[PDB]
Amino acid sequence: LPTAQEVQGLMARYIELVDVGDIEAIVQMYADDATVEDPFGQPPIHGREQIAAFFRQGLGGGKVRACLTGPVRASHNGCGAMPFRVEMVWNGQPCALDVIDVMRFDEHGRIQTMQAYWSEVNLSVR
Amino acid sequence: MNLPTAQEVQGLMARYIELVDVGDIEAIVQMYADDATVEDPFGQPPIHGREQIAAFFRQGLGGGKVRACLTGPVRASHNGCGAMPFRVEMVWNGQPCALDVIDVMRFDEHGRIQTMQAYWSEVNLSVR
Ligand SMILES: [Cl-]
Ligand SMILES: [Cl-]
Ligand SMILES: [Mg+2]
Ligand SMILES: [Mg+2]
Repeated sequence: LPTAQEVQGLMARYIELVDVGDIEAIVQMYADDATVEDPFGQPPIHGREQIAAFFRQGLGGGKVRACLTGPVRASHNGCGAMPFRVEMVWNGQPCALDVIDVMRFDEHGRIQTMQAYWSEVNLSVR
Repeated sequence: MNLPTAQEVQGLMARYIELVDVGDIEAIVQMYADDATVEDPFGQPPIHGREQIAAFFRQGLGGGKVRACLTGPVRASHNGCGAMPFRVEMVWNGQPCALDVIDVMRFDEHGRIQTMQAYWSEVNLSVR
């Protein structure tokens, strides 16, 4: 499995691909066999058409920005969690959503599982 | 308490952090489920149950001198789970370091921690 140092760099790059709004580059970082539980507690999303309809529904348009708000934590078993924020729109205006994702990386370096922790309690209108 | 709402989580989890910082072990362990598991780190085999979890928090904390604080907001789900970022300041090899951590938890319907995963490694240490 990715080295912890490496799981870090796949996770900071991800915030990169999310932020520039490159949905296509976000959907190659995943596995055939992946789930998106986003937000965690919802069923999970799987299948490459499906997920890709997830990142398109959430980052299509451009107007979503996302940055790490502290360092990626990683393990030695190819996993890792990171804190970040997102600036987007809700109820017509500027909001922000605080987020931690946790990612499990398969033996090919692709997101085998991603889980995304947030809810309202992690929204601030601005 | 029952299965905690998102709001109550956040609250449960900030307190954990304070217990931690002060080093009240009995207290840390009574937040857990009698049969809870801890993986800390994540990637090393669970431990199961209050007796062993207590043995583990003594080993880390019992040295005194560890402090802890959140370094962002608690993130909480609607299914009794939250995740939080924090930093652990200790001493070691006589110098001050610090460790950066995200603890992922779930709770019960009784409001106690069923499970906890602690994401960190040796990549998350930083002996200023
Ligand atoms: Cl942080
Ligand atoms: Cl944060
Ligand atoms: Mg304190
Ligand atoms: Mg029980």
